[PDB]
Amino acid sequence: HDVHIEMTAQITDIEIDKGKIYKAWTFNGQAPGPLVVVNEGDTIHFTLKNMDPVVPHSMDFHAVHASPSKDFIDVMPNKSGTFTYPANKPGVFMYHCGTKPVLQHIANGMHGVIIVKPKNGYPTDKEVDREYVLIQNEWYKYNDMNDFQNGVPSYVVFSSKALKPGDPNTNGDTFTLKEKPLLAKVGEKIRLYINNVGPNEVSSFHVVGTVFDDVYLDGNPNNHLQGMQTVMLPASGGAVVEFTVTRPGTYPIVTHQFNHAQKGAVAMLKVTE
Amino acid sequence: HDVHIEMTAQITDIEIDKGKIYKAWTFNGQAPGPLVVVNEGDTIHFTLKNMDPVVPHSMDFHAVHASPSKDFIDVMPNKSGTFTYPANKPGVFMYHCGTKPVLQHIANGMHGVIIVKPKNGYPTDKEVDREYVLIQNEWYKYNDMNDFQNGVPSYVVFSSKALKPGDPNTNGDTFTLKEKPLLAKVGEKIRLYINNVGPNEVSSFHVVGTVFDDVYLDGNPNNHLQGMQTVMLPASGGAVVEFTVTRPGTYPIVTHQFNHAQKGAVAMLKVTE
Amino acid sequence: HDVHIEMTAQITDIEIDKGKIYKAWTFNGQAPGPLVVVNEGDTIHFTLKNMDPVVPHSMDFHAVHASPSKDFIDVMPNKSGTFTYPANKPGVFMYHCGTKPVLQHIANGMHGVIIVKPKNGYPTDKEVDREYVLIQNEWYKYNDMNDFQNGVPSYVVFSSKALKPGDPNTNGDTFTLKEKPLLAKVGEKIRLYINNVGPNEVSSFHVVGTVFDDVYLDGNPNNHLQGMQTVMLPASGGAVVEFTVTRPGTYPIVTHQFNHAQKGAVAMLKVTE
Ligand SMILES: [Cu+2]
Ligand SMILES: [Cu+2]
Ligand SMILES: [Cu+2]
Ligand SMILES: [Cu+2]
Ligand SMILES: [Cu+2]
Ligand SMILES: [Cu+2]
Repeated sequence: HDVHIEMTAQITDIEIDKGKIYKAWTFNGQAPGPLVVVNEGDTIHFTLKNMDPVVPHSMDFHAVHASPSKDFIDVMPNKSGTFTYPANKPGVFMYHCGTKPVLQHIANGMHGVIIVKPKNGYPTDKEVDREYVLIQNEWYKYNDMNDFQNGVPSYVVFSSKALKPGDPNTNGDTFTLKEKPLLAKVGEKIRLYINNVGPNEVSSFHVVGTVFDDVYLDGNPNNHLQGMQTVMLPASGGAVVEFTVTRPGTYPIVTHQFNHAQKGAVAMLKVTE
Repeated sequence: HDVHIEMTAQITDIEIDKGKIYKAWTFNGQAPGPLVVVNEGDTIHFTLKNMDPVVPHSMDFHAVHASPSKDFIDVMPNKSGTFTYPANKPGVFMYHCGTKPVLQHIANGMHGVIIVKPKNGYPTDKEVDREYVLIQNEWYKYNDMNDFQNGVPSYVVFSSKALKPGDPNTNGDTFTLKEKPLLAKVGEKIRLYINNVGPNEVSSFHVVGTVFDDVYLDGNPNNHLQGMQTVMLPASGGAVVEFTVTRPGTYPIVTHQFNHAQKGAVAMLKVTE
Repeated sequence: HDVHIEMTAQITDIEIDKGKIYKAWTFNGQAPGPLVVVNEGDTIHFTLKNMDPVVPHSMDFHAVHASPSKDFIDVMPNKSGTFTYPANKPGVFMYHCGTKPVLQHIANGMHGVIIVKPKNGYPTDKEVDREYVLIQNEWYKYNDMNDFQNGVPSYVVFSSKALKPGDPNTNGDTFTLKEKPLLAKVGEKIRLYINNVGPNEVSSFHVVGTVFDDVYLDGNPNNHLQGMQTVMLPASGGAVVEFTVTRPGTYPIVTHQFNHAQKGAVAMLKVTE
């Protein structure tokens, strides 16, 4: 129940659209950052190693109870910081750099998801056959604060982060989850752990060709909805969603705010017999 | 049991604002399209007859479980296509054309609502005196993909679709439901089946002069809220909302995102003794 | 109980950003307006005295059942009007000027919150140690209808309104709740009564360093969520949110739509031993 987690902050080139490279600010060389998974009640001992020689970075986990001005503080270039705090609430939480201006650090790529598994799981656990994590984020004009604050996103994208060995692990880009769809089998109930990290947009989350059997808002098992076509996610908003795929084919996964879908936010689930 | 539905795709001029005609892409000569009502558990046998001589069109019902790559496929100009799928979930679901670019087809007018009536209705059925269906959509600069992707809506609008003969059946425009308000009587509980089809905006749905006694998110009877002033609808989001009108007068119906209201999204409800 | 409330409509200079003065349209010389607090079941006898010499004004309370065309009607310059209506529903409700164009009156500053206390309070009343009221609003280019309808907000801001002597009572501005943080003590469970009055944006409401233990949507005790990281508020949407601060320090309060936080929407909560 004491968990020890280490990440680096670094600058990494990410191909966010075909032929379009963004010099992203990242945790562990991915944007969004690596998945973190803990159990409800765990105490996290988190170390951030700042490998950006130019600017400070920090870590804010939405899962934890912490003092932001003591526990989410900036770690200087080529220094490390270690912070300890509990994850007392089950669900699907955003994490991100909390260095001012926070919009600048998030928009440049410093966001991710931490999942906190509920003590007694979900009441539909037994029904689920397969699970994946999906994250939505936006990309803007490169490190352009005016665009971050006042412009529309250049791209809106999905990525998937591995829950277990063999799961895809991808970055937020307009194509990878079209070219290499997530995989499932006919008749399966799929669970997706989803978070919209923004920075700026809300998400109207919809899987084409199915209906969500069960939805747990922010992944807290108490927040139970049934039979939703589309799940409204605020910026930083999470959910656990579950649905059945009844026939073979490819099922798009979108935000239904179609300007964002048009700008990259469509992932594919390939369902085979 | 088995329901057979035939609709056409065609181009239809729609006066979306006073003296402003939009050459809309439509189902059945209306934008949004005609209301479709079925019962929970029905199998739908849907035929789309494409009467557009230039562009393919298709049909995605949010109500159904289907293989999108087999059952939501394009129907070529001057052809028909028939697809069969179940509607196993109660609620107020969006439908729309699913032809790429989907944003273009939705924005041009190819959207609508299908209601799936719950097996046992709603726990508040006995309390309801009167019902209407309202849909919110946006209009952009005519068939302008840059405007669709990056621009603000030119108009945001409500329409009503007839559940009963002599309910109003209108298109998405800025003026019809102001000039010809919906009708009700003092003391009645009113139910609205509502959906925000977008394409791009979320909706903050509010009836002036009342509070929603009961709300069922996406029209599923299990998703029950009470005493809401305003209902957040994602793009494609639906609800069943119920409220009492206590006094004679005219009650505006709005999205409380007032930029949208100002750009046309105000309908009126005239309540008389 | 019969409650008698009076406010004046007037023009008031407000420093919405450091060194930036907005000639606001206001209730009682504040924007947002003064807090109103009543009990569920109260009959409100409200008088508006319009001291604007040129423009009519009005009052629409989301809390009440009323005829908008009789009870929310315009009051002419230098005149008064008195209107009587019940507040039958518990929660945190927006109020605002209902004079056309409503977008202009809201955007210029004529918005506020009325709290309706539930007849039997909230099931978590016993756990709550301290309470505050926070309101989110936007500001645009001064009285510029094109910007109101089509532009991004220039500032997005929080204000606090007083429940008791010593509670901050502030205007919507970019700085006051940063310079003068809300106060709390380590270990306290804090209740916030919150409303996003818009006019145009939704809000992704989040307290940094904590998780909401309980959330009551629109402040109705029945609309109960648990363990939310972030609360989605439509334009005009309210909530009662409760959270624990476990450690000393300063905790930012944000909308997590970070373009808006960047443009002013960050308040501070300073937690001491
Ligand atoms: Cu950073
Ligand atoms: Cu955050
Ligand atoms: Cu089409
Ligand atoms: Cu759809
Ligand atoms: Cu006014
Ligand atoms: Cu209002």
